[PDB]
Order: sequence, then C-alpha cells, then structure tokens
Amino acid sequence: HMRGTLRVGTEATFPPFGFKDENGKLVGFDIDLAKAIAKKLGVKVEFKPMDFDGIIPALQSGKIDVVIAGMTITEERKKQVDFSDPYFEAGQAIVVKKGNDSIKSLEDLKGKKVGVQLGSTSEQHVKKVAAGVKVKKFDNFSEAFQELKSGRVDAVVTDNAVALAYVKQNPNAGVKIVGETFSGEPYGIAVRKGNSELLEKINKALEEMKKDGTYDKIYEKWFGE
Ligand SMILES: NC(=O)CC[C@H](N)C(=O)O
Repeated sequence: HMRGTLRVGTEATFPPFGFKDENGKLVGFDIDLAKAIAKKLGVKVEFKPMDFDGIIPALQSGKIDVVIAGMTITEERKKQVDFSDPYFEAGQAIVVKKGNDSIKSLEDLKGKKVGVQLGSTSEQHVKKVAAGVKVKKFDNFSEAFQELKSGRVDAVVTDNAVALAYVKQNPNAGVKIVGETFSGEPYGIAVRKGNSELLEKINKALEEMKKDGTYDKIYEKWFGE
C-alpha cells in the first residue's frame, strides 16, 4: 500500500534546515525538500518536529515514515535505518563569544565547557577530543545556544551551516564561528530498515529533482548561487 500521508520526522531548531518562521510555521531547506519529494511521489507531507535523539526511535517504532532532519549518514546508523543517496554535504563549526581567542579548533576545548546536541555526530566528535573537556548535552540545539548566551558554556559545536545561522540570527549575542570545516557530514533521508519500496521512490525523486532543476532552486533559495 502507498501511504497517502508521509509522516516526516524533522527539526524545529536547526536553521536553515528545519526551524519556525515568524507565524510559527515550519520552514527550511529540509522542509522544502520534503515537500518536493512528496509532490514527486504523489502524496501529502505531515511534519513531526522532534528532538533529534528521539528520531531513530520514532522511525523504528512506527511514529514516522521518513526522516529529513539534517541526519548524517554513518556506518553505525545504517544498522538502525536505511538511507537514501546523500542530498547535502555539511561540515562542522564551533560557536564562541566574540571576546574569545583561546578556541580555534576542537583541540582547544581543553578544560572548557562545550555544548552539543544529544545523539549528534558533534557529540561523538567532541567526546573523542575530550584532555578533560566538560561536555554538556542538550535536547535541541536552541537549548545549547541558550547556554552559550548565558555563559553556562564557553562553546557550542554543530553542523557548519547551523552554526552560521545561529550567528546570523543573533547579532545581540556577540558570537562568532571558529574551526569551520566544509564537508564530512553527508545528509540522507532515512526510512525504516527494509522499506525498499519507499526508499526506491525517494531515491528516484531525488535523482529527478537534481536533473530537472527542482533541487537546485531549493539550494539557491537557502544558500545562494
Ligand atoms: N539535527 C541534528 O542535530 C543533526 C546533526 C548531525 N548532522 C547528525 O546527524 O548527528
């Protein structure tokens, strides 16, 4: 059976991928991508915004049909979900106060307080470098960034376009990006393991979108030429 409604697990605090406009509506690159894929499949989207660490459980337990949530494809995750072909390539970045000149890389988080999203690749990357780093873990990244603003952490680590977005969205916070890398986090759309019928349709849609202009129009909307 082809579901007429695809329940899409997504972010709500992960600009420019999944966040809320000024009327509380979900927007972002992943929101636009989901709608485009749904249109090619002939179905409607129902978004389920949720904290990231609950996304794999949601998909495995049948709360959602698909994940478009800035989710990096990893070999370990492929034991938990099936992924589409990659739809985006991200990197990493660290956000610090403008005043700070001690932190230029993950190496420099030595004996510092650092915030990360629970369940993220960022959390894995920082766990590795931590040399006595004090890691604080958050249910969503807006909470992490809250603690940076208040001085509860000295840095927050996330995907590079989200770090940039937080900086652009918060001039009054007097923050800046350091340690930026540009690749190494391929994003994929995930479906339940063994849902080959839906995965094939999603792959085909993505391939068509990259051919026909649809993908490149979404990319330009969010990132420019
Ligand atoms: N929504 C997120 O926080 C995802 C971050 C990272 N790309 C990952 O897959 O862990």
